[PDB]
Amino acid sequence: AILLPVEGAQLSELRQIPAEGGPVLHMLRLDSPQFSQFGEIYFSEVLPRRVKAWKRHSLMTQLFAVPVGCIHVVLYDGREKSPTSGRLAQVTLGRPDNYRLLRIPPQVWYGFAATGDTPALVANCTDIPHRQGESERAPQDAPFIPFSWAGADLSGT
Amino acid sequence: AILLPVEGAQLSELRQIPAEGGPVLHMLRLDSPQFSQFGEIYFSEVLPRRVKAWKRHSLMTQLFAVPVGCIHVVLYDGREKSPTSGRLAQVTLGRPDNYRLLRIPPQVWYGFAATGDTPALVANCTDIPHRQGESERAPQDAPFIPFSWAGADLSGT
Repeated sequence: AILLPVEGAQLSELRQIPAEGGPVLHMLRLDSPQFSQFGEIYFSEVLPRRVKAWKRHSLMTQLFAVPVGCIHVVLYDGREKSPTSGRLAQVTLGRPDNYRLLRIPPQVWYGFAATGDTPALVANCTDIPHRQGESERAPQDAPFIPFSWAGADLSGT
Repeated sequence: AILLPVEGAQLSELRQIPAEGGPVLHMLRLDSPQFSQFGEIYFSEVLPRRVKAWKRHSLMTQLFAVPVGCIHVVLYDGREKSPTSGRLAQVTLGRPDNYRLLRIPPQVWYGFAATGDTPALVANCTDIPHRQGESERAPQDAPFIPFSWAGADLSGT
């Protein structure tokens, strides 16, 4: 796994198995080094050039895969006691050259947007299920999160 | 959950949460009545009008969701001692009116194909991870499995 400029954030390879009719795309196994605990599996559709930002969880860890389309993810370390406090991590997720698993640790702000001209499908396998009050949001232009979505290049070009 | 003409095969509702940028699509939680055990989560892309058939597992149970596109699934009960031995179950999976979770029990043959003119993305959350020798295949035209994919209407119309 590749470490990112935000402490605890990791990027790992996901296998695409070629097959007639279309490929098989891995995500996570019980024995995967990246697997910890099963909480929930859900999907998030992101229409092209649309932004979903910003989110933060108190305890939950995210495991993102993007089997359809392409997204730009931005991570912001708001953890006061983190050795990478105040830093950003920017990652591109999607086929065919960026099909990886992104680990987002708790208390790290995240946002993402679909690039190009077709929708993205983000899959998330979380370690705990969704529960009221365990997560926090901020407007996508929150001035305390040092990244401008309005300024982002979502052309995918 | 809706029972199907093949014993043990079930169909359950999956929530689509509306949201700006695109909806959130549920699949499975730890407390879901349909959850048993976490083995693996993978995806299968099916190009339009393409068929992936036939498969059978000795112990494994399948939990299919189709968050992108649309597929036609056919189930065939080859279990000699099943009260629905020899029967077929046909199901349509996909948004927006057929976004459900399909449970395929072990030792039931399955096949599926993408309808329409855009690809499908099938998600599968299995109770055990993939392992050599635990599954079996048959050509998509196997004459012992009483369904003709060649004759199927995959227009999606």
